Amino acid sequence: GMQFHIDDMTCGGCASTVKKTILTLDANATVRTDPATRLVDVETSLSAEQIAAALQKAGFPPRER
Ligand SMILES: [Au+]
Repeated sequence: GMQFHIDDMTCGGCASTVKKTILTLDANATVRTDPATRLVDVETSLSAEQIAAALQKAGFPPRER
């Protein structure tokens, strides 16, 4: 259970693209996004660095929280 803040997750369709990116990397992951807090909560067997790397490549660099 890992959490990221994504400051760029504000535009139309951005939270969808975040979730879709993570589910494409790990189809068994659980992903919650909150537009009020720009927080993304992830349950996955991948590492936090693997998730962050994927988010970065997608244009949504996170900060782990
Ligand atoms: Au999910």
